[PDB]
Amino acid sequence: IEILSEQTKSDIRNSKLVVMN
Amino acid sequence: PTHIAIGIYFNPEIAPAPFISLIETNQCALAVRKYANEVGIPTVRDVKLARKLYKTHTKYSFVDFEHLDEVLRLIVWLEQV
Repeated sequence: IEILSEQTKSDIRNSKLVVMN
Repeated sequence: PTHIAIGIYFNPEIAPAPFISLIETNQCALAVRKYANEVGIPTVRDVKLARKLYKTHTKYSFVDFEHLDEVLRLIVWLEQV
């Protein structure tokens, strides 16, 4: 069971942070 | 709407504005949060900023001059610590 695609995983790995509500 | 995730990148050699690397909502947003935490990417809650960026921006774009400092304040705190 994988929810995220490879490109989204990469985008996350390449970020300084994730902002959430 | 219910759940928002905005990825933020930053490199001062390219521009003084932060860069939005992802925008996801609801269930996908929750998966972004879990993965981020699993791979050691800080996840910071700021409900008004999350909404703002979601309502004003498209993915893979720089934060506009108007919201630049509000976003940059998070990066600066994470650097102070």
